[PDB]
Amino acid sequence: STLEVHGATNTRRSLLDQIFKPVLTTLGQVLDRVGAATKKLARFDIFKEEGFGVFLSEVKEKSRLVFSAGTDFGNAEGSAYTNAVVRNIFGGAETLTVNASTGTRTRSAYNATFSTPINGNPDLRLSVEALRSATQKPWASHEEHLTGANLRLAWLTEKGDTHALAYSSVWRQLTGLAPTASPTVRADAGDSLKSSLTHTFTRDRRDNPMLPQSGYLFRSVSELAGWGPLNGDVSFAKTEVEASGALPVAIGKSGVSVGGGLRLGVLYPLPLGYSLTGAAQPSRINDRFQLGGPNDVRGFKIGGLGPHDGVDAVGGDVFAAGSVNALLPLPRTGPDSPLRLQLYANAGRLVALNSKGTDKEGKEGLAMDSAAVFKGVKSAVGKLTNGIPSLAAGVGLVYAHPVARFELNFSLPLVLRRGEEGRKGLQVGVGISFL
Amino acid sequence: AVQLHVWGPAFGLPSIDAECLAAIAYLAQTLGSADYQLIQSSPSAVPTQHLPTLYDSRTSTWIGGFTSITAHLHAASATADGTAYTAFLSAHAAPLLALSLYVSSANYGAATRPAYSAVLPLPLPWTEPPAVRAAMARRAAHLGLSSLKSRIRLEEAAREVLDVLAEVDWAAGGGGRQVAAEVRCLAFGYLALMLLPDVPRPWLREIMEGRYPALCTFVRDFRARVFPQGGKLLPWADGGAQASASASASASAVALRFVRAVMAEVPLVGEWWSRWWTARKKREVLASKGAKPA
Amino acid sequence: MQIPRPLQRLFDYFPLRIYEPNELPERSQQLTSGDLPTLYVFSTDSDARLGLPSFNPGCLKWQTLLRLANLDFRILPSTNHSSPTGSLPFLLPPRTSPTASPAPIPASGLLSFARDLDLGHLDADLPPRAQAYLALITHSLRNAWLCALYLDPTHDALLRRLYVDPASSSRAVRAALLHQLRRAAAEQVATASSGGGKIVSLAPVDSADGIDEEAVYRSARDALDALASLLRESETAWFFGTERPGSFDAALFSYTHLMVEYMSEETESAKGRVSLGRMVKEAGNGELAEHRERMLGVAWPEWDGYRR
Repeated sequence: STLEVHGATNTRRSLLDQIFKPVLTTLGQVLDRVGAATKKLARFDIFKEEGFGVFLSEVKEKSRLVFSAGTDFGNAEGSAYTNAVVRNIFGGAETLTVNASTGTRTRSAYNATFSTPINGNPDLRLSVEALRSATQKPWASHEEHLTGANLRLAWLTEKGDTHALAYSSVWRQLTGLAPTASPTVRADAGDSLKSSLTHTFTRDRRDNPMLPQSGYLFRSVSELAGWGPLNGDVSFAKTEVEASGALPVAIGKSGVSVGGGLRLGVLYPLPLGYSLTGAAQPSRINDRFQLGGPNDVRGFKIGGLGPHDGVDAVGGDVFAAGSVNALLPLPRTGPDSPLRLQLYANAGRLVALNSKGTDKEGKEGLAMDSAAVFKGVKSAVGKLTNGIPSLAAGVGLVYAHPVARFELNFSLPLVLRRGEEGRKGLQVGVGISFL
Repeated sequence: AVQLHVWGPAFGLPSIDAECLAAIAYLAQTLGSADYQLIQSSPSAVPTQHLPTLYDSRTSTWIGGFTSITAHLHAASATADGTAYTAFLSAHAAPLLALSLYVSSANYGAATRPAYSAVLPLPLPWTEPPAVRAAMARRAAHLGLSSLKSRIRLEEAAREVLDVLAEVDWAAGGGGRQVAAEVRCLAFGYLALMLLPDVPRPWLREIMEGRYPALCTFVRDFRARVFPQGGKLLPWADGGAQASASASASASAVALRFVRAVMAEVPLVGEWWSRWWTARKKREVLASKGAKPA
Repeated sequence: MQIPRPLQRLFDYFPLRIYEPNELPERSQQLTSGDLPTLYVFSTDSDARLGLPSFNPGCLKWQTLLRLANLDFRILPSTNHSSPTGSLPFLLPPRTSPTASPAPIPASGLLSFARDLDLGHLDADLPPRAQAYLALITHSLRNAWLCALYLDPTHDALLRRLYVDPASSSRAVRAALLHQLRRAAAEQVATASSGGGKIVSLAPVDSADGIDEEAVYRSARDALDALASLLRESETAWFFGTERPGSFDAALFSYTHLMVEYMSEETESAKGRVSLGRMVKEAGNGELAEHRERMLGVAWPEWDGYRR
């Protein structure tokens, strides 16, 4: 009836051609088509969110440069940034620039991101980042100066789940071992390239992203470092799975929402080209798994709960961590502000690799075939289920702010592995995704 | 026919840098009043960018540094110790100077800053004395001490050099070990700039005058012998001490020097310009020696 | 007004079952197991097993000093980022338990941990004339080594195969590592006035055009002649009439050995600049090469195959 002529001031009609092309029984069809069209123009970024409306037949470009300061949150209590966005260049494209001094943990960043929509569909955001950082890691005393640049390809379909096919290539210089460090760190300082190819799936079906009540969050990650075509100097295969949850029971509709969590992961050292057998160098300290702190397993320091070399917490290949939430409401208040109570009993184990099965190799032991590392992983997972897990418990006063879930907990550890530095009460967590 | 390029005569010595001062003493001892010119200048006014610099008009050669100058114009234990002390003065004895007179604001800015200003053109003191202070502060590293009961460290870092230079018999007809005719001028220059200045905050003068009688006598004798009444009788340029910088006295030249010096200090495109300018000047210097670069 | 911490005294006793330690990973049980003290130097991977000399004269000095001190230790390569200070040649005592290691021992206290009979000949106040030459080694020959290895396009292959090949194994990182190395070298050599003290804007002259490749080489040749002339007053094949070589002989050997080994090639011979190895072999009548070959008789007696 009425083809698209209005609002096409800045953007292209070729882009707006395919967003609602098939406008072709009379009572409510158009009433549903307009609802589909507005929800399609919503996941874009060009159109202005205020006047995103079109009258029944028979807005404008948002901006071009949008600076900001803000303060994001990345599990570190302090942050900062200064964006510089360009909401259109050719079609529905974009660019970006963050300079996140980020205060406490990291000390720099420069992310000259560049997104774009691909082939009409507004979800194939083929970003091309070019990053930089100098982050301080005080649990294993050193810094790390990443200088990478990746080519991501994401896709958010019509059911809430997402995807990713990033291709990163970093530099990973560990150049901060000034204080008393452990010789495991010294034996790892240097360089790397870590050209990888990951894939992140996440079916986020929860209601309150900072305070789940009735949903369930499956979220998998599957890294694959230098191997075969994609070369480099590190070679491994890393996976990680998470499955949160929450479900109310009964009393009004007062929030009870007993919930739980889970985390699995593996780190399988691989050979360095077009095979599955051959020499397989063990993993470095840049790739292993940390598990602890107020976010993933509460009751322990931000890097504890793992193989410890004294005062520095080196990682570990395989791990597993669970949780149980309570989320009881405030006394005689009701479904008011997000300040709610909480009870938890956090568990989780993390053990590293070892061979202990073949000594005939003698010289140059830093090389194993597939059988050796396979039996090593078998022994690791066998050691994972021999003994009581860490199992630390405590209470806290959640605060489901729209962006950050402040916790302010008080917990005590029950089962410890000698030399693991479990926290004892009065920790202040903050972040995006707890356990 | 040669023509030197040195600092200014500020302190009553023909220079304020032991290198060019020693070059002046050497030339005055070996050549004769009718051979050189002692053109006063500044580091940014010579292709070498290293101030003590010869210019032999017979073949148009630029020769930076003092050791390269004495390379031109030219038992065995004598010369062996000569080279040994020539190398031991150029390091651990120049950083003993720069521990004072160039790094400590309590001592730099009361006698050194006006001395530098009184030898430079009008707009240049904005930029070059900062460069020289940065240089002498870099050279004063590897010493652990900076601008400052934390005083014995000064005495130690001075003895660790004066005791090596002590048992040398720096100027006489007989004694411990006669060194050479050349390096004696270098030792004179360094010990003079270590003793003679007015130094409103002195800490080397007392140590030298109360511990090493040979050094004070050597410096005073060498000054009174070859440098009478401030060395004004030296064959300076045609006009005079201040009138020496006449070959680069045009306002255009000083403006170019100032604009180069300030352009080489911008945040990001400064390093590239500085590297390019240094490369071009070194190419010119090599082309002056009858060589062939790319 | 600072009062002590809470005194309720019931926070303890809560950790219920403290279990056994966590069995450190693979890459921390072969590289750090240890049976003897483990010196970290810039050595190769093959040379690290037999204890051959390194190719960094700042670490060859300490390795030679420790071998002369009748100490038994191991040698492992490293990358200069893992050190208590910025410089590499540090030592690590062996482990007392698989979850604890004593503090490292940096380059300034190696010959204090080495004490078995008389460790006095290796660190003592030199004669006042001795320092006049110990400054001839550390400031002229060092700048010669730098300006010859890093900032000389004829020695590009040697630098690229020693210092940046065992580092990353990636081209785009090898390039930046080579650039950082050459920048630091040009900055460190352009400070000693023997090479060049050119005055530019307030930033050290980190470029291959700040120094000149004439003065450094000439001062190196003069330093070698002076060192040979000092050695010819010895009468005991060691510098100061001493039976066993002390710190001075090791300090000279650190540069002499490497200059005879790596930068001692025969090419066109028309360039004029003779390789530092030839100058070592010709200083005087050969008085330095004989001293070097005598130093490999108190340090590496079981080794053979040097001179190249």
